[PDB]
Amino acid sequence: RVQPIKLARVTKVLGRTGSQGQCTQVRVEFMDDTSRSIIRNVKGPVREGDVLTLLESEREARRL
Amino acid sequence: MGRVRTKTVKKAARVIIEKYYTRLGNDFHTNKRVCEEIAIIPSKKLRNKIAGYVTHLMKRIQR
Amino acid sequence: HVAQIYAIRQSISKALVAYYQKYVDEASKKEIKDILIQYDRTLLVADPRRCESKKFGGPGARARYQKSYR
Amino acid sequence: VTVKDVNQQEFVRALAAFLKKSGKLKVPEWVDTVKLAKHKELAPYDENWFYTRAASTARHLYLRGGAGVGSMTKIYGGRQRNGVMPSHFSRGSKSVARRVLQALEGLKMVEKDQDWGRKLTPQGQRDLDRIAGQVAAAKKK
Amino acid sequence: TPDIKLFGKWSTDDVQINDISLQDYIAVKEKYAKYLPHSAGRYAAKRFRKAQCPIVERLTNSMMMHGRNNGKKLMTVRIVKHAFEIIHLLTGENPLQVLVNAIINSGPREDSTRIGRAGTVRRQAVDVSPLRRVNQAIWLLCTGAREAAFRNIKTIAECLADELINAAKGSSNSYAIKKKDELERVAKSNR
Amino acid sequence: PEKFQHILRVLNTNIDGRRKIAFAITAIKGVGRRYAHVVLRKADIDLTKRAGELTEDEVERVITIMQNPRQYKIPDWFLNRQKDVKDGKYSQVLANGLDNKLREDLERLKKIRAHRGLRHFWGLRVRGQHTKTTGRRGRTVG
Amino acid sequence: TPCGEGSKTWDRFQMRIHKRLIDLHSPSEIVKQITSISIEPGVEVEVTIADA
Amino acid sequence: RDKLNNLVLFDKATYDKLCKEVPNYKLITPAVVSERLKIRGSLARAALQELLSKGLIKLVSKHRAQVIYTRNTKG
RNA sequence: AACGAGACUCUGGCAUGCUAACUAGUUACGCGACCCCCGAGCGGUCGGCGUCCCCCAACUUCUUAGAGGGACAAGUGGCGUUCAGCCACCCGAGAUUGAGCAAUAACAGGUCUGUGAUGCCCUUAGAUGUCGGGGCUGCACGCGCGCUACACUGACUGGCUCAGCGUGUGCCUACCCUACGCCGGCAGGCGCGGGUAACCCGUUGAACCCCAUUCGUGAUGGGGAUCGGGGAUUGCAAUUAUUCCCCAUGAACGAGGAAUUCCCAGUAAGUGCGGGUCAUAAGCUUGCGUUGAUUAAGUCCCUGCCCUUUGUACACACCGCCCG
Repeated sequence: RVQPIKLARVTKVLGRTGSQGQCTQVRVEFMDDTSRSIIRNVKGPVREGDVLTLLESEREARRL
Repeated sequence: MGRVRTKTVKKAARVIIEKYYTRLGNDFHTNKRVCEEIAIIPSKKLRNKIAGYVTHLMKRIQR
Repeated sequence: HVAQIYAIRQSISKALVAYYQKYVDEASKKEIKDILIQYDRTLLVADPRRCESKKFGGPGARARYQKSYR
Repeated sequence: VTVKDVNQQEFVRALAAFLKKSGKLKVPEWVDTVKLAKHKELAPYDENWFYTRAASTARHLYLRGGAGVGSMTKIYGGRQRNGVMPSHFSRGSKSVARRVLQALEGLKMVEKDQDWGRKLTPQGQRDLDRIAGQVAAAKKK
Repeated sequence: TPDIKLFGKWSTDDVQINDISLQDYIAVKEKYAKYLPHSAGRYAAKRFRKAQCPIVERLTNSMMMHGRNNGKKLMTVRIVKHAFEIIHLLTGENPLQVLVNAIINSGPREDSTRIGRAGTVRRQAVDVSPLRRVNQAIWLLCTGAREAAFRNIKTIAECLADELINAAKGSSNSYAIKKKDELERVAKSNR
Repeated sequence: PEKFQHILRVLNTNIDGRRKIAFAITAIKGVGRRYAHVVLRKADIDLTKRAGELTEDEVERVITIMQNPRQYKIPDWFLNRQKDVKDGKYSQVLANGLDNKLREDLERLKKIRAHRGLRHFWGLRVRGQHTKTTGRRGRTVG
Repeated sequence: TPCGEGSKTWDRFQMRIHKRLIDLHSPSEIVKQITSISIEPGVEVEVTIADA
Repeated sequence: RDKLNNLVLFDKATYDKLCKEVPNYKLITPAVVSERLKIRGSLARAALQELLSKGLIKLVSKHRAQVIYTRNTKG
């Protein structure tokens, strides 16, 4: 939220979701500890080994 | 890619490897020229496919 | 005007390479070939792409006229 | 130099000036009533258009093997807006170009040469290349 | 390096990327320097192939829209030579560093999307690819100058160079940095 | 510099000193832009400055060079009117006389009562044009 | 379509002719000898008096 | 569209400001002179041509559709 | 086992290999001629720039068209039952450049106004088969395909600079494409000449583009509707203005509501040219080049289509059936 901006990187891509395939599920490692991992929903066309810029990590996702 | 080989290729490929078993290499180019000479092929493009599958069979048959 | 610039550039580049391969030696042109292909911009090959034919039922080679229902 | 070695936008604007300095050319009566091509909507911005067009005429005769009044017009023609109707190509005036070529020919820098069509006189070819090196000498190409 | 190419006036070294999340999606200096932003290019036929062509080239491509400027890419390079010139005089920075900052400050970090549930509109907040950030950021700042010069005495060159200053700074007096925060403001809400 | 004067009145229409000379003059009817870039050059004056920078001596000459164009050697084909019809000469018509001349030719074609004057009086297109899908305005539908 | 109706379709037809020429220099008798022999299919031939 | 009007001739104050804008401005184009003063763009075009003849400003780039001018290269 | 699918045919991308060229070029000098010192040098000489000159010169890279060759998931690494295949990568031009052709069964779909294809009925000398002049363009409305605009990433005026598919008299009963010279502001007129066409028009010196002037955010010079006056060309004839030209006249329009169309690489969009119809004439259609992006590498959400399972009071098939 108002906590410092986070950075987390892809470990694996899972598959595309959304109601037109518009969203992409991905599994990400938190890039400050690899024992911490969350699944996210990401809009853009992601690949492997890319880094993202999360504005929170309070949220936890698994589908929309 | 797409494209799975048709039945005309897989049918005749089997015949051609069986009766001229000892006349095949494991190279494309040699096996191409052989198929042209030991049999009629009604096209050139058709030959280039059937040769390549004849080659691919000959790899596994030695295992 | 544009396509002429790419043609003349591609020719003089290729001219230089061929000249060294033929009257000087292999290692002469090998260096020069490596330099060009680093910043390749089709400096040793020709662009395959050319225009595709117009087929009826629309302008252009892929666009279609408007279709109205009722 | 050869006129090829120097800039050509610069060449003409100095060749026009040469003629106008030397008292050269015979100029038509019509010079403030002239559209200067069919497709144009307005008269020239410049009164020295006769001198200007004679520059560009003489330049082309050096390059290509020379041809008649028809070909000169074809070089000059451009696009014609037709308002609501879509554009077309057209070829400009004739009687202006026929006076241009005849005025040059009056100084004997052009001439109706072999196979019925204008060609540039050897004296003419001399004078082009004479100021052609003055351009390169002046600024520096 | 001993044959280092400029833009014909600008260094492609001394160009920083201030993210680790956007470096290697900015292309400006690995060997991507060129004297012009015109090429035959390959921007298609494989998904990962867009990120391999310069940022300066991408910029020229993305500012030629609205149905009368298409097929006039040569006019577009005229606008780019003036743009960088004005940016360098105006603040003093190498005008590529300006552009890289302008991209990094304008990219949205979360965006919303649609989901159909119960026959009523629900929205979901989601994140974004690095490749998405770049595509968006190049679009947005170019939209400002395109709009501004559409009935003004000011020319397109002047408008575009002004917009890259206010983007490269955190000023928030631009069409880009306005709209960036608008999107994030939605993404907080329906998070 | 040159603060001397601005907007002025000339024959039948008020002409601003704000605009360039040629384009300023065009507001007067019977004079287009094409007609003005000629007449200025016959008068041998600049067209590269404003209309408010002309002096009274200069503009006095302008109207003379305008209203006797044949006598200052502007060709006959370049005029508005060649053999008006039933007046017997080449003529050049300017602002308030243009309207008077125009209204005559309308009246004439209803005098004889050709196809022309009938189409005029009915308020329908004179020239070969379809009126089925043209004009509109309109309203009153079924 | 005879009498327009249905989607607008067209059809490209083409005929390709071929021309080619052999230059000889020899006596005109032996030419007309060798010309007239060994021709069976529908193929046209045109003999010329002289050329520069 | 809006209603606006610009001055198509010079005045005292225009000339005096014209001399003093120079060391203060890095960019000077006719468009920027349109805004800072109330002056027409073609008037402003020629106004800057005058200054260049004095050597107060320096040309740095030229085009059909734009002209750019700089200070005195003193920072 | 058969048909459709692919296979096939045409088209595009790859050959300094083969075959051979005054209706295609190049190179090489010989050059002599012109030209300028234009470059080393001096102006000579040597070289550069193109044209005539070129050959019984040399050659076929460029242009042309024939036979051949080349591309196979072939190679490598993953993945798969280790099968069929799939993904990435090497090599190199990636196995997919685009069309043509296209099944069974069906529709009361369109066409008797293409047919001397055709049934039946009708009419037939006061003719439904010929001449003269008129109409198919007539306008309170409504709707569809398009064209041009609302400007400054522009208009205007000069200057610079690049293509491709074709077509052409000798045909029907009568007609072509045009160089060149002259006259005219223009439209155009007039005098001569070539072309049955890789030969002549035409090295088709096209447009946007490019460079420099002018205009200045103003319904302005943006826009060119409407309309006045005049000149040409075609035809037997131009009135309801065939077409073209000249001057004048100077409207709506300031980026578009509810909705909705089309498109994935030389593709969209900008931009011009040839053919078709043609005595005169493309805002149409059909082909051709030139300039040339953004965005996706997905999904079944909507619209629709294919296959399986299931339910049915439906079979005129949900645009169905049926109740008070």
